Amino acid sequence: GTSVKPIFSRDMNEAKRRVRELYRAWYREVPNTVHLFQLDISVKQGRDKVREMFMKNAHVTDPRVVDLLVIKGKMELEETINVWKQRTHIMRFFHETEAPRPTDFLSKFYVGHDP
Amino acid sequence: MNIMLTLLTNVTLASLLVLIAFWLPQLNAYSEKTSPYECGFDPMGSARLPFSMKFFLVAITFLLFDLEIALLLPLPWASQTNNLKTMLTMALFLLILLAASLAYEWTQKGLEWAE
Amino acid sequence: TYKFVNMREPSMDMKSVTDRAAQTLLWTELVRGLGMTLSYLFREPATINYPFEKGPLSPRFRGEHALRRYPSGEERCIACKLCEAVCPAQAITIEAEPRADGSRRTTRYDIDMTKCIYCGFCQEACPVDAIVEGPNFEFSTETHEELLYNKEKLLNNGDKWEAEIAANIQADYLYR
Amino acid sequence: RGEYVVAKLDDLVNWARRSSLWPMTFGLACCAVEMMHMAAPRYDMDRFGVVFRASPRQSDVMIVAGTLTNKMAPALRKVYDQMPEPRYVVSMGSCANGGGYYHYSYSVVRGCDRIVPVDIYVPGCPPTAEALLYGILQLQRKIKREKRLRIWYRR
Amino acid sequence: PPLTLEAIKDRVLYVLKLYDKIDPEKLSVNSHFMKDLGLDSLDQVEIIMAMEDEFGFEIPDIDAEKLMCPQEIVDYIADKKDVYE
Ligand code: SF4
Ligand code: SF4
Ligand code: SF4
Repeated sequence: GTSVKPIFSRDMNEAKRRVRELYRAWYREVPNTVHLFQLDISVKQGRDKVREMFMKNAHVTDPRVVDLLVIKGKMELEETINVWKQRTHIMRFFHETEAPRPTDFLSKFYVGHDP
Repeated sequence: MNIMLTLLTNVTLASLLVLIAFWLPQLNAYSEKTSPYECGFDPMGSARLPFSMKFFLVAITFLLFDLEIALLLPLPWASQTNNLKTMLTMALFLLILLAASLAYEWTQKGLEWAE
Repeated sequence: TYKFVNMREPSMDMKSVTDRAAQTLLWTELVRGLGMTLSYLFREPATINYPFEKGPLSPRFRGEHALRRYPSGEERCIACKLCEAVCPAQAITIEAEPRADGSRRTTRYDIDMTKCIYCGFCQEACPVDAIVEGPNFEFSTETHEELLYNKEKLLNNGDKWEAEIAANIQADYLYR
Repeated sequence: RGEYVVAKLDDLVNWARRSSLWPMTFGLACCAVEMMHMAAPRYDMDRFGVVFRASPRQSDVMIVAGTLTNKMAPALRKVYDQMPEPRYVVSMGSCANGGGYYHYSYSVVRGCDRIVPVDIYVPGCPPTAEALLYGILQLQRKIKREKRLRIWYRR
Repeated sequence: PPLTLEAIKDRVLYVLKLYDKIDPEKLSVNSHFMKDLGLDSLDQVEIIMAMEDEFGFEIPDIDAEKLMCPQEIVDYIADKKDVYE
């Protein structure tokens, strides 16, 4: 039809409200994650990572996409809180082993054919 | 005193077996090697897991039964008295009281490992 | 039709109740279990003295792969790639070209034995009985790399095991 | 010279270590049942001193019997780390060797040797209990030829 | 005794100038977090936490978004804890 049914939010403000609640929960969880998993990172580093994960999806305008992103974020938060994830899973947001990939045209031209 | 020499020898040889056992092998230890074993993951400390009133109640009931057993141990010499009817009456009295303690614990829930 | 497995009520007379009380207090079924274990202690064990004795197999047994030849010494593989097409694990890699004498022969024939599932589909697909699964099953290696077989490796396997491979095939080809 | 005594001591310790190879039951998939068939009376791995062991703290060899998935690899590496030394890893079956039937899957690690160092690669899908027993005896012969004390004497 | 209005204002001030993106010199009584201090609503959500750990109670989403100027936080805290100087 012309319109569609919502997941939870009937509007963008409702989606923003749930996004803010999820962001709050993640921000408070970060110190407990750092302590419990015995991560070698700082709480500032973990909270900046949470913010940067949230900022990846800032361009989303569809309230249903925002709702599904919130659902997946709450799922990830519950995997982190219940210690279903291991330390390796928490540390996968930080691609510490992957080398810094090139970004400018010249270095990409030097190393291969990929655009 | 022979018994003291025997105890000294037993303790000394056990400690010597410790010393060979706990110093002779070649070692190479890292952090993840000596991590507490939890079937492939990390254990949760939680907060004072060893609880439940039943573990304490069995200890207390064993203590009281052990006290009555302490009262029963002189029995082999007690049968060497001329006044055997009094001694038999008192020994059977103590055993009826042991049986009564067991029965009272039994009937009033007591010995049960409840929900 | 069906049957009940636990639909028997115990008898409630003097003799049966006393039977069950004696079973309770004298541990008679525990004694039956002890008797069964004691009877097994005096039975000849089913253990075989490996490696001096070996487990019994059949001519159909699917073990290590091999590439075979004609009695002339010419290879059987004519690089049709049917085995590579049918391989469920994509364990077979083949490259071919005309040989200097004009023959249609492989220049690459690899089997990733760590990709292989040892299903025997390759020897079914083969129209000339070139690729087979041989009888060998004791070829464990100390490194991962020795299990990535070459055309030379598979041909040497064929030359190594052809004497018994051919006997197995003669034993079972009338079923194929 | 004094290298004869060191060689004899190495021989003694390596005979004692291969005569009591206590493995850890890492049964992930179909390869687990052929390994308990090598356990069964017909092959009787206990007759070689190879006992049915328990928690990695008393295990000398890890047998990776089955597919290792991405979800499962951290646990395998954890228990490998928790093994006291000397410790060995036997990769049993195509899945543990190099991925096998599931080599091209999104959720399967292609060979346990990406996670742990592997001493023996037992091929087959599954390897027969006799093939696994051959791998175990081959591991025993690997231990027989170690020269740890002779390496130390020439340091 | 119930902390008075300035006893709320100074706490808000301190926890606001602890925040990195907020400059102390640009921070005033009515320095609206978004347009004046150049913040996001995630930054506002973050500072609202810093108003929860100090003042004790919990500010819910329905009205925590309404707290834009540093004076508005002061008024909300005064209202919530029955504070009338
Ligand atoms: S036995 Fe099966 S998996 Fe192995 S190479 Fe042949 S077709 Fe492929
Ligand atoms: S081995 Fe057989 S099936 Fe495979 S390419 Fe050669 S002829 Fe064809
Ligand atoms: S190698 Fe074959 S038998 Fe062993 S676990 Fe993998 S699929 Fe199963």
